Amino acid sequence: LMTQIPASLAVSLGQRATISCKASQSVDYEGDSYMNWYQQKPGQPPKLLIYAASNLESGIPARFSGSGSGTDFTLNIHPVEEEDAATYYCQQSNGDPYTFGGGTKLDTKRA
Amino acid sequence: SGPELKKPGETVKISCKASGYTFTNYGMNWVKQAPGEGLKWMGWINTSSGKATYADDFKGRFAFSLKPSASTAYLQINNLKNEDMATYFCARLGYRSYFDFWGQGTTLTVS
Repeated sequence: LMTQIPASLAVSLGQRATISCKASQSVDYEGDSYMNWYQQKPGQPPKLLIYAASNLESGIPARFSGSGSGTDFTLNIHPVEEEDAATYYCQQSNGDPYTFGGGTKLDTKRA
Repeated sequence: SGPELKKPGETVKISCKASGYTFTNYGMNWVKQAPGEGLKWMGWINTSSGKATYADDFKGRFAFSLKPSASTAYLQINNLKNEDMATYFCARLGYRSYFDFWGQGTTLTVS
């Protein structure tokens, strides 16, 4: 399963942010780690950002990077831009059932 | 499609039309999102043998299936409970960890 912390994440534009997940069972299968990260912008369906822990999907800006070992994986946004707000979700694919993290809402700190 | 309002215990069959591509070469997943924004895995199936697997949550009530010719994925919800209320997505599976696209939703409401 999965645990995502933090729940809310106030961040200023330009800031860096880090969202992490811990799986209750390992998500490594055949030498790969089935861990992905989704962004659900408000009012839309979710979309893929990184898969297999660190692979940036085509279309995703270098923004975003993923990493992690054993049971803890982290998504990092170097420079937060306006379009990046919404709820992020981690999800693992190692074992069945497939499971998603509870979500981390990123809100843009503004004046 | 196939969503809408249903009284507790009802029956409902959700569909999912795929395109761009051949429906039998990649797998598919029914995932829902409840009104409080939580995401849940509903069912996973191999599109070729027609054999699905499910969490306990819907075990024995939901039945996933497909048509590799007509390019259709199905979810046959039975004995609906109030907690099945949510947006339902499908999503084309890519590689072995994630999903390529692609559903825009379809709100089922049990009350």
